Amino acid sequence: SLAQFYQALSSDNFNLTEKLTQFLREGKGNVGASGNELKLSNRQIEASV
Repeated sequence: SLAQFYQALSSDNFNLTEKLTQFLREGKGNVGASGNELKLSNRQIEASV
């Protein structure tokens, strides 16, 4: 489960659905670290694990 995996990260943790809603409301976004990241690039959403 991606939400649980992101919430359980020791170094950089974040709430998946809250961040998704926030990045959808405004056309910018970048959270997490390299390898475990959620971002808005151009007009598309990318989630890397």
